[PDB]
Amino acid sequence: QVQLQQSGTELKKPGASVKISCKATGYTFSSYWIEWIKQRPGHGLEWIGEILPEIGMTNYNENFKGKATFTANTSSNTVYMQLSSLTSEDSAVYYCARPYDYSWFAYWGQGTLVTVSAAKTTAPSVYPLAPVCSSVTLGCLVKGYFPEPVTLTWNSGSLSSGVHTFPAVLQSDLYTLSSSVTVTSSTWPSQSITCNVAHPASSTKVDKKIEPR
Amino acid sequence: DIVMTQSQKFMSTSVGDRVSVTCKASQNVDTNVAWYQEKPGQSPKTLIYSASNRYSGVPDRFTGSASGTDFTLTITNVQSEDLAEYFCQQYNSYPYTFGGGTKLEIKRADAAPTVSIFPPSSEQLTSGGASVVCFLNNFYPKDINVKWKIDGSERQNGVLNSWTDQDSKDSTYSMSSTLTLTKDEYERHNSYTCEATHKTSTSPIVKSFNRNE
Ligand SMILES: *[C@@H]1O[C@H](CO)[C@@H](O[C@@H]2O[C@H](CO)[C@@H](O)[C@H](O)[C@H]2NC(C)=O)[C@H](O)[C@H]1NC(C)=O
Repeated sequence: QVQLQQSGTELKKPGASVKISCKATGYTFSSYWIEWIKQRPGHGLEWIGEILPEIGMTNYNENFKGKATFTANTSSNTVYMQLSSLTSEDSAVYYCARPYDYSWFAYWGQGTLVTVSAAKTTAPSVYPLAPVCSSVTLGCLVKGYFPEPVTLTWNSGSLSSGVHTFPAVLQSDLYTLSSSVTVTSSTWPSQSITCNVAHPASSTKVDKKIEPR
Repeated sequence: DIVMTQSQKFMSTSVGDRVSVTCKASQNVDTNVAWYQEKPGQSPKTLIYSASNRYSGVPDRFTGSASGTDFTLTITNVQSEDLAEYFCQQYNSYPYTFGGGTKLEIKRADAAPTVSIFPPSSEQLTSGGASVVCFLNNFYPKDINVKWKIDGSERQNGVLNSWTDQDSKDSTYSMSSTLTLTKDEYERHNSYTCEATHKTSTSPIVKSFNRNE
């Protein structure tokens, strides 16, 4: 069966260039155009261009000419897209697609995340957030890590109810993530509630107990 | 270039109902139009092509239609796994273009946000920084706005906002706002209040604290 297999997550300097791969397996690789699609949050889906691996003939969205370069390797059943002079704009998930025959896209790849930033790996600081001094709401702030992700639980993940972990946001080059847990005002301070934060990238694993002020 | 316009970026539906996603082409694309579905953190999937034709591996709830430049994606007996963003694409002329995308959500009764204000941890203050955290939880509909007032004086400077996707279990929304600043200008002032303007309230809901206690 037809399967498109993309390369892995990229993190690059601004000004650098990246090269994404897609291995097409299960069909006659050379007969079919391969499509490149950009998915930016807030920017929807954007068609980058296509390449016909047989002769390596290319069709670029006039948008991306000079930013994107398609190459095909027909011995490896692989298609590459190089993005040059990387910027913040190029941070996105990139898909390759194969059309069913020649137009609308039947088969997609899993995508490639490409993040472009001046940032270097930074372990987060973890701050316990306890109420100002019936039902009770506590929090955990994870400030200034990189790269994504971090993973956060409450009491080793054994408090799953009333929990809100919010998507991280970028501030001053780095990620900031918050979580809130809710319990019955009866159940806390009485029982220990801890927030557990892990950052495999820095090998950070930290536990912070929420204590009364 | 051909502009695919999806008027509705959000659509409020519920299970066992029909929902119609609308797309218009800025020129004649004929019937060369396709529809894709995408769910958070997953590759797109082909639903419809040549505007009315269902691709294999797609539920009977999805159907395409066209009249002139007007293209409709229709979902009947709408289900939870149908909640996703829907894109239309024209393949009529190059470059291929996509609509803006439409996100399905499940409608429910409104709720005022549950709002909590957290002063900077002693940990954070001891490291040299200040962050004031305002949580607005389990509200509806998703649209909401947050103001920060320092001693009554509004501050838009240095606020970090984050939103959860619609809650899959209770179908509400929640967001977090972190007012960040330098410990100096923090220990300079006294009252810290965050106000929330949302649909369910006449008077903005406002949570505050004064520094020392
Ligand atoms: C296309 O892919 C093939 C297969 O990987 C590449 O052949 C490799 O060439 C490198 C360097 O010459 C060798 O180290 C490997 O042993 C080769 N791999 C195989 C499986 O033969 C080839 O280089 C690629 N074509 C181009 C022009 O890059």
